[PDB]
Amino acid sequence: CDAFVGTWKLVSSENFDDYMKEVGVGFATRKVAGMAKPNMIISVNGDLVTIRSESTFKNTEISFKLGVEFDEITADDRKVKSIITLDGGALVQVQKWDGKSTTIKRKRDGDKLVVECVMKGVTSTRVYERA
Amino acid sequence: CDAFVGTWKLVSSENFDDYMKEVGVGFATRKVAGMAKPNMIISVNGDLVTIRSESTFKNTEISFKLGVEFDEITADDRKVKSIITLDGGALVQVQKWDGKSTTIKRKRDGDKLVVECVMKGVTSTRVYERA
Ligand SMILES: CCCCC/C=C\C/C=C\CCCCCCCC(=O)O
Ligand SMILES: CCCCC/C=C\C/C=C\CCCCCCCC(=O)O
Repeated sequence: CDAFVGTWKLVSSENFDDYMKEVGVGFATRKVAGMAKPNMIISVNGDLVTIRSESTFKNTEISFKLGVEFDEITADDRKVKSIITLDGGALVQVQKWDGKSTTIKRKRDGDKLVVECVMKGVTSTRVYERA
Repeated sequence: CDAFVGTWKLVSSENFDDYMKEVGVGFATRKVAGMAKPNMIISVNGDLVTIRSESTFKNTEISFKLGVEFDEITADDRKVKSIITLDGGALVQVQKWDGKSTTIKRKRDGDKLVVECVMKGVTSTRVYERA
């Protein structure tokens, strides 16, 4: 888990407006969210992992234990059930709500944190680097 | 093991001339070795790890499997028996020769590869970063 610890700044985004659309995100929300360029701050305190996201759009924060399901209000205000695991060296988050799901894979790849989000066939990719 | 993969350049050295002395390294060898500023290249091919070190002083290379003892000729021409493990998230190498030993711990710490070498109480520290 310590490989993910640090402050990370957005470096690139691809197909994100398409992903948010499949999730159900509204037009005006999709617009300011794409313009954000947020900083992802990941920390660990004992067995508790915290993933914070900061921008002018929104500031969210989840705190969780690996493999323990938790309630989460997403940045676009969906109420979901979330489970995060360590799986092939990546942090894999599955979010479930209203019979649907999406998967948010966070992995290391050289000096980059690579976040890929999938929702029944629509994939977006966001690369972060160390701020 | 993929956290260690890449090219790494020397960034800092501390107490290295003292460590080499306790190991048994000669004067003239100690002098050019301290001036080197080498690049450490770590790669993996299946279950085989390769750690290469390149400089004007010397170019060495070890290839090994985790937890399997192997013969190694060091940069200063000691013939040793070496075992490398993954232990607390660090690559830990123990080198044995002539009833002696030294330990070479390689660990990640933010964006740095931190190599610490110990020989009965004399410790040196070398920090590398991604070239
Ligand atoms: C770090 C938060 C990025 C800003 C998110 C802004 C709006 C998000 C709204 C709906 C989609 C949810 C985001 C899911 C992917 C995590 C963000 C990332 O893949 O990086
Ligand atoms: C990467 C090789 C560095 C150059 C080494 C030059 C001379 C070494 C001679 C005797 C001491 C052996 C080095 C043991 C520590 C590994 C090097 C490092 O801690 O970084």
